[PDB]
Amino acid sequence: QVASGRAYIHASYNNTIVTITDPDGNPITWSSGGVIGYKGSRKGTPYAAQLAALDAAKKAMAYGMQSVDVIVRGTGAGREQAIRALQASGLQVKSIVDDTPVPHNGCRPKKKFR
Amino acid sequence: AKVKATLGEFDLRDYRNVEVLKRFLSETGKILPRRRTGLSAKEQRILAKTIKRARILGLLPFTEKLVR
Amino acid sequence: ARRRRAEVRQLQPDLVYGDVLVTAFINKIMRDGKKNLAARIFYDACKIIQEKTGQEPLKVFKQAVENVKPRMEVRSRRVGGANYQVPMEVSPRRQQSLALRWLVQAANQRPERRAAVRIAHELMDAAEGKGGAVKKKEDVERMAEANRAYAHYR
RNA sequence: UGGGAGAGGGUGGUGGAAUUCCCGGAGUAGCGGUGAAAUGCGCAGAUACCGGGAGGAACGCCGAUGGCGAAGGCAGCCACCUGGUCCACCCGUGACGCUGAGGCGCGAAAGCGUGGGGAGCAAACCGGAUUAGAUACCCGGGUAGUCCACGCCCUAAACGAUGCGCGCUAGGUCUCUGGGUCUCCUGGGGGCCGAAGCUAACGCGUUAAGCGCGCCGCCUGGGGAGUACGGCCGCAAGGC
Ligand SMILES: [Mg+2]
Ligand SMILES: [Mg+2]
Ligand SMILES: [Mg+2]
Ligand SMILES: [Mg+2]
Ligand SMILES: [Mg+2]
Ligand SMILES: [Mg+2]
Ligand SMILES: [Mg+2]
Ligand SMILES: [Mg+2]
Ligand SMILES: [Mg+2]
Ligand SMILES: [Mg+2]
Ligand SMILES: [Mg+2]
Ligand SMILES: [Mg+2]
Ligand SMILES: [Mg+2]
Ligand SMILES: [Mg+2]
Ligand SMILES: [Mg+2]
Ligand SMILES: [Mg+2]
Ligand SMILES: [Mg+2]
Ligand SMILES: [Mg+2]
Ligand SMILES: [Mg+2]
Ligand SMILES: [Mg+2]
Ligand SMILES: [Mg+2]
Ligand SMILES: [Mg+2]
Ligand SMILES: [Mg+2]
Ligand SMILES: [Mg+2]
Ligand SMILES: [Mg+2]
Ligand SMILES: [Mg+2]
Ligand SMILES: [Mg+2]
Ligand SMILES: [Mg+2]
Ligand SMILES: [Mg+2]
Ligand SMILES: [Mg+2]
Ligand SMILES: [Mg+2]
Ligand SMILES: [Mg+2]
Ligand SMILES: [Mg+2]
Ligand SMILES: [Mg+2]
Ligand SMILES: [Mg+2]
Repeated sequence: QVASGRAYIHASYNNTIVTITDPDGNPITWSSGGVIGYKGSRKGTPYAAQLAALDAAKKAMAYGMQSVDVIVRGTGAGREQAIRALQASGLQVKSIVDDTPVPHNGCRPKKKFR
Repeated sequence: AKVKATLGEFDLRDYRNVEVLKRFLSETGKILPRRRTGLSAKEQRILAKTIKRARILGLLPFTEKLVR
Repeated sequence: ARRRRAEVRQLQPDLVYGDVLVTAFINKIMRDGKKNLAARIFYDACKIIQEKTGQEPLKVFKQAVENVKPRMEVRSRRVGGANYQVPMEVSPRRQQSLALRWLVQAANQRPERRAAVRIAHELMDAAEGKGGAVKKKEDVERMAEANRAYAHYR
């Protein structure tokens, strides 16, 4: 158990996945838009991301954690909402960092992205 | 509020002067455009070449995470 | 209308209590221009309210309207190839309109033989916690709650 | 002779970001995808997270109406070999020039042959949706190919749809790169607006589509047709 952890927010255009990790990056718990009973395009809504972040944070408190550093990857619709929900869920949010992976002109994208 | 303006004379080809050269990088470790810096086009070319040399040498970063 | 906003009609306060809400309720009860019949229906309902649950009939009426008032409602909207029930707020004027319409409809759905007893029974039903109109309001608000994901589609 | 700028070309190295795969850890009920879904993937433990390793391909910011090249084209960084071009000095030669039917060389992509390589993407192909049907558009997969060496192929909206050289004819403005007497003047490139002039008009206008001279290529109503036949070239596709 630990009172300090990390919050990874993976906000694609179709879903938002939130994971709580120990200070060594090993996950303790996670939640997504589908974990709450949403399917399809509704998983991508901001409100679904808010619920997923609240659910993951609630599980983290049920584990006995009090502060999380937030890492956000992706530019989906539910990004800001999930970050704010973490900010006002009962956890000390010391810092928020953006870590979306971008290539330095690497692999060829799929046709839809060209 | 320009990087060139707030500095003295220095070598544009110096690939070891970390303190001066880092002033020409954004918060995430990206080379600044002519708008922010204030050098001429040739000076910007020399600066970009030296910055890449220093990146290879391991002094200046390639990228840094954005912090809100 | 495209040009401007519709100007609301100011009803005349009723000649028994000086309450425009009573006038609006009577207008909702009335049909085919039979205003005297609607007023008599309402006043017979008021008398029956006086008999059973012997508090002020005006108090029971206002409590019923306050209980039936809805705070959320869903409006249809087609986006792309799908129709969405967007939850939206209700202005107080539309709140009153919906409450009165639902009260009158629910009263007319009751199986009592006379209308004057139907209105009174529905009013004192909605006064506490029950009635058809309260059920309709709960259904509407549940529908609006079960669509909070689409609150951005307005 | 002295200097300059440059993704000009060839060869050898090596830097990180990211995708994929494998190993280990931790962890659980879905992930992915769309207009909406479904195929698919996942309790035989996926997705999201951390650490390690391997491999291939492409070089974010700088970066541009920027630069280089005869054209096609050229972009991480370093070293070597090599082409073109510009300015200053006004030093040498002494018309040694321009153009160019044939010839020779180069020539995007796709394609072909023999070896290698193969992450990602992706013709053909398979499946799911959509639809009246859907041999498509959208989605999940997927082989050549895309990459390297050598050898062929020789085409294009290979376009500025504008052959090359030289001289002459108001300016204004933006920009790259030199020299100076560095306010400003004087060279060489790249754009925008406009004198006169030109044009059917659109527009062009010292980077001419203006005024002239030299040489080359090409046109003569539309279709048939860049077809047929003959000839030459190519392994073939096919090219002239
Ligand atoms: Mg979805
Ligand atoms: Mg009108
Ligand atoms: Mg399963
Ligand atoms: Mg796993
Ligand atoms: Mg491999
Ligand atoms: Mg070239
Ligand atoms: Mg050259
Ligand atoms: Mg001389
Ligand atoms: Mg002589
Ligand atoms: Mg001549
Ligand atoms: Mg000839
Ligand atoms: Mg070729
Ligand atoms: Mg090409
Ligand atoms: Mg090729
Ligand atoms: Mg081949
Ligand atoms: Mg199909
Ligand atoms: Mg059908
Ligand atoms: Mg496909
Ligand atoms: Mg694929
Ligand atoms: Mg393949
Ligand atoms: Mg061309
Ligand atoms: Mg032509
Ligand atoms: Mg011509
Ligand atoms: Mg010619
Ligand atoms: Mg010029
Ligand atoms: Mg000019
Ligand atoms: Mg112009
Ligand atoms: Mg003009
Ligand atoms: Mg001009
Ligand atoms: Mg002409
Ligand atoms: Mg003729
Ligand atoms: Mg032919
Ligand atoms: Mg023949
Ligand atoms: Mg042959
Ligand atoms: Mg042909």
